[PDB]
Amino acid sequence: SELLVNTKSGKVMGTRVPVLSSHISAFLGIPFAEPPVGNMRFRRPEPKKPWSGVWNASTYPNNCQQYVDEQFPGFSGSEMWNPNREMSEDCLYLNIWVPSPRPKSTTVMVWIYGGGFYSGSSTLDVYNGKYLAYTEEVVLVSLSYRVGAFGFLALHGSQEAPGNVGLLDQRMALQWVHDNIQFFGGDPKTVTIFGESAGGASVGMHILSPGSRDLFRRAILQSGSPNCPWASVSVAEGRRRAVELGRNLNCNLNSDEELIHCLREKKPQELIDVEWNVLPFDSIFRFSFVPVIDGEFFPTSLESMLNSGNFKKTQILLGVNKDEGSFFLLYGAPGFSKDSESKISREDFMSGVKLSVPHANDLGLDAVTLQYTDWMDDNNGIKNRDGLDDIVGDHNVICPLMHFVNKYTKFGNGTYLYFFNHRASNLVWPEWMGVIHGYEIEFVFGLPLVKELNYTAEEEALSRRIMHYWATFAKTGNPNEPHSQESKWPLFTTKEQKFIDLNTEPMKVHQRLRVQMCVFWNQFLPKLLNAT
Amino acid sequence: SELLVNTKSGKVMGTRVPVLSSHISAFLGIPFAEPPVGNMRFRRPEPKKPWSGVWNASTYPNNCQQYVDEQFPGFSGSEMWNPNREMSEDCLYLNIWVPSPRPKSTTVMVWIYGGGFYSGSSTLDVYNGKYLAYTEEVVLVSLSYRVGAFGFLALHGSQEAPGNVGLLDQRMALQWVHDNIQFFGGDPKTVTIFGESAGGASVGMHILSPGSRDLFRRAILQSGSPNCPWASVSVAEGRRRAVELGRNLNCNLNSDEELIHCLREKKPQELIDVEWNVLPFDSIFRFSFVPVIDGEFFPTSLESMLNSGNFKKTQILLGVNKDEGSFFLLYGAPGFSKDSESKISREDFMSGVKLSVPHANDLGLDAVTLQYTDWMDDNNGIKNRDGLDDIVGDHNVICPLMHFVNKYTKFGNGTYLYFFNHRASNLVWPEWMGVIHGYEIEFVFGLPLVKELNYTAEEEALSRRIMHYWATFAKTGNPNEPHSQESKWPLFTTKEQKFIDLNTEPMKVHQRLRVQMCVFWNQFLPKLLNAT
Ligand SMILES: *[C@@H]1O[C@H](CO)[C@@H](O)[C@H](O)[C@H]1NC(C)=O
Ligand SMILES: *[C@@H]1O[C@H](CO)[C@@H](O)[C@H](O)[C@H]1NC(C)=O
Ligand SMILES: *[C@@H]1O[C@H](CO)[C@@H](O)[C@H](O)[C@H]1NC(C)=O
Ligand SMILES: *[C@@H]1O[C@H](CO)[C@@H](O)[C@H](O)[C@H]1NC(C)=O
Ligand SMILES: *[C@H]1O[C@H](CO)[C@@H](O)[C@H](O)[C@H]1NC(C)=O
Ligand SMILES: *[C@H]1O[C@H](CO)[C@@H](O)[C@H](O)[C@H]1NC(C)=O
Ligand SMILES: [Mg+2]
Ligand SMILES: [Mg+2]
Ligand SMILES: [Mg+2]
Ligand SMILES: [Mg+2]
Ligand SMILES: [Mg+2]
Ligand SMILES: [Mg+2]
Ligand SMILES: [Mg+2]
Ligand SMILES: [Mg+2]
Ligand SMILES: [Mg+2]
Ligand SMILES: [Mg+2]
Repeated sequence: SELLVNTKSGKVMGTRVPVLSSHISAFLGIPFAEPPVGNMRFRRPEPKKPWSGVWNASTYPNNCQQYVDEQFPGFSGSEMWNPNREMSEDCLYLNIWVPSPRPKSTTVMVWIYGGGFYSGSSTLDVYNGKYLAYTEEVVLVSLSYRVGAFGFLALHGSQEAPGNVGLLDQRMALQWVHDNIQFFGGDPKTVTIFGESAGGASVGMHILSPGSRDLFRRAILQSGSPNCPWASVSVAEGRRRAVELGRNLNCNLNSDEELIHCLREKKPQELIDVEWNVLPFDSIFRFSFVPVIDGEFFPTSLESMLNSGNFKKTQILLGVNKDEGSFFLLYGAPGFSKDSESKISREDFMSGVKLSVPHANDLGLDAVTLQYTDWMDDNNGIKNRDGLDDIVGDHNVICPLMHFVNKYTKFGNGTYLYFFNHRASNLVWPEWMGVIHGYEIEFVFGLPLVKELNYTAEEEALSRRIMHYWATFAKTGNPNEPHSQESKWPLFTTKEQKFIDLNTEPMKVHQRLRVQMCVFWNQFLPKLLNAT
Repeated sequence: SELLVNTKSGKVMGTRVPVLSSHISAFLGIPFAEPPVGNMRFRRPEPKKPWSGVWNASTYPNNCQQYVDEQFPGFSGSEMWNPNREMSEDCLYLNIWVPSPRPKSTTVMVWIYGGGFYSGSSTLDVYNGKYLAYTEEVVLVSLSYRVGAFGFLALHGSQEAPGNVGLLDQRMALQWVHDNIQFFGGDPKTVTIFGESAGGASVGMHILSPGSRDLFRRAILQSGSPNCPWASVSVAEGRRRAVELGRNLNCNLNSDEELIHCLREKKPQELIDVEWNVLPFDSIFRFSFVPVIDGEFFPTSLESMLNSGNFKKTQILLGVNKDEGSFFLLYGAPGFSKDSESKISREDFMSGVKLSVPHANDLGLDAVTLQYTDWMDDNNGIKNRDGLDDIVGDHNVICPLMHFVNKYTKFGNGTYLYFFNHRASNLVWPEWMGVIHGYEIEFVFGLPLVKELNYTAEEEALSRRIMHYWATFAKTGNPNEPHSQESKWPLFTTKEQKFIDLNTEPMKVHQRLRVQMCVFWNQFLPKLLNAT
């Protein structure tokens, strides 16, 4: 049977799922590691002990314990991101979508969800791999990893909570793919990992880490990068937040042992409730427990690794969305509303700047503010709002990714950059928010192909176009189909620095993606903050 | 006789000079102070001892000893600024242009030439007061003052060279006007001082200094301001440059007395030759001996005086030219030529930035460079050239004047701001230089009315329009003629901050004159340099 597959860990029973007037094989909820529960909370993952019999992989697995956003109850805009399955520490499972008939050895794509390392699921509707798997005849895998303290609490030195375990749960699933994806008709030698936001960062991080480089062929990074200011913390900061978490839960902070002895006895929700209390500053686009530069998973600092070319050299495709900042302003900046144009007064604008660059000293805040203020019209509400969006977006996503793309292209074997700027005709979020962070996902997973979702023809066209770039890229290391006749997406070069739009209009090649502001964020500001 | 006038210092014999198919009285070379020669070099001025007989005031006086620019020999563009008369320490004279028939008591205008306090003359063709005096029926006075070491060498404490003496020679001439201008048919109670570049600064400085406030009614400042970074130095810097000058001339630096004993024995040219050697940094738009914040002429720092409103409160009219920087780049920045478009390479561009802000530390130079670099097209030659022009212009003239105008309007009794941006159709300087620093002068003095000068009708119109604004303003404290029907030049307000163009096209009202860059220069950069 096509739905029965024997893996090195045991037999698995898939399920035939319908997809666009046809069907395909789906092996959902396959375990790749032992349930990281009890004495195992915070510890690195352990490969799943082989099981006897046939594992039922027909339903979706549970979602890792995480903070659930309830800012907008019943609003599909936000709940589309909340866990749609039961929450449980036992959550290290992976889902697979195999074409039917099963291909012999085709291109595989592994999805690493985002969520700022504090949330995320592999089972969200917007991550349904059938449409992509089916349409571009690829074996699509959707892994999972621990978020929050569970996946990133870091007491460096300790082996009971070494940190980056979540990043390890990812490596393991990627490992399991390396060892078993062949049995599903997927070529382990053509695995392309791709993720968004924290997922994008995670991707870049596996490029960086020596311990992951041989676990994939190519990589796609979406609105995220290893060097994103929120993507990680030092060992000192990590420890500080672990002890702070402890202090928040009347934990014995006298030894790395009993601090964890304590954390392991607390119910998951207890940790989640006091999770954000350990952040250093009042802010936005900052998350409590994230990857830590331990010196093992990350040999040296991310900057030094990027400058020395100490990272996997392959081809990479990546880009950002036009309005990467609105989502975060809506949630944490004063003046923003889901029910109005969100015109920001000069006073809120400044509250936002400070909330956006919490680590900057007053001279820095002044630099930022000056850089994003139109002094000819400083009290324009629309301009302040759009400014904050660019600040948050430029500082947290776009510029860090551009620094990465520039640093990487000097050693890589090919770079393809995009700028998604298409606002869905059915978006439920208000207009002011534009092309929000993460809303390119649905286009990558083919959601516009589902007529019920109420998308427009042109939008179906864009999605089909994107899925193909991604697929073709994962398959050849080049978004462009050979001899093809449409406009070619130029390779990003250190000299030309070309990228393309991603919308329903004819493709436009561009250059130096927001080089002006990124020169500020990547070079000037860093120097100002280090000097002063 | 109309050409004979008895003043409190003695009788003076004027001369009838032709002006635009008519004539007017001109009393040239009238002494207002004792020849600051010998033991008097560097000392404050002494009022001219009354003389017996009739003083021959029919020819122009000598020009103060100064550095003469010989960069472009025989080029009218530069020589129009060099002394056109014999040079001599005995140079404290003033010229007057009285309408004929002699008015009873009309508006007087006193011109203070510029030249960065190191050069300048009252006898230049571009400062011929007949055209303005005749056309707008005003008594036009053109004073003179010591420049260079002679007028500004400062050894604070010493009374043998107290500093600011040049600024005093100005006050004295202004005093003589207060005491005698009535005999020439000029109302001493309606004296409007107006100057350009250093002259503009000097004007603002008489507004500031308590010892000058009662010596004029109104004031016009052109492309210059009291707070211009080059317009003055601290007492410490002043002293340092005096001792440095000494050291340059094998002078005994052991006592303020014999340092001067030495300087007074050196021939003028000897001082001029080593004059620029005392500047702190390699630079442009910086001059050796300039006003010093002594604590007497300037009670406290210029900044504190401006913030506390410690200055004469009257109406003021002022503005700048569009390309205030090209003149200086041509002379001191690498890459510039009088014979080419002057496209500046990225390398020269940076040499220029550093030469333009010699006091800035690397972080500052980075700020400046970042602020004026178009990273989408950083190697555009035309863009770098135009950038340097704005940097020099914004930093040395426009922004300091805007800081001044903003600070002043909060206490003043009326402010009128202009932005001269008309390029003369007969300019001899290359196109790239645009509306050069100081080339609005000819329009203020009516040179376009002289058909031989080969100006265009529209240009004659502009000049006649300017002369009238200046005149009308000096006469009423408002550039606008009552009930007049043309477009009114709006008052500059702290809230509206309106100003007008000054070119051959219909008048356009504007706002926030280069507020973006001036926020950088007036607020951000100062803070960056003080913090780091
Ligand atoms: C598990 O598989 C069985 C058939 O083997 C079937 O009931 C169903 O697909 C799965 N059970 C659940 C949770 O529905
Ligand atoms: C990738 O590597 C191959 C093998 O050396 C080389 O021929 C090719 O030029 C590289 N492609 C790019 C654009 O990096
Ligand atoms: C001085 O006045 C006399 C007449 O009194 C006449 O020669 C001329 O205008 C002046 N002298 C000079 C320097 O030409
Ligand atoms: C100037 O001062 C007079 C006298 O107080 C006042 O009435 C007038 O409003 C002032 N004008 C301006 C615009 O400062
Ligand atoms: C199209 O989209 C909506 C929103 O998800 C969905 O509920 C339904 O399939 C369509 N809307 C309707 C009911 O027409
Ligand atoms: C107009 O201007 C020139 C330049 O100053 C001047 O020499 C002359 O009066 C006119 N040019 C000629 C000779 O036509
Ligand atoms: Mg324990
Ligand atoms: Mg214990
Ligand atoms: Mg926006
Ligand atoms: Mg296709
Ligand atoms: Mg295809
Ligand atoms: Mg002596
Ligand atoms: Mg002596
Ligand atoms: Mg220019
Ligand atoms: Mg007139
Ligand atoms: Mg008139």
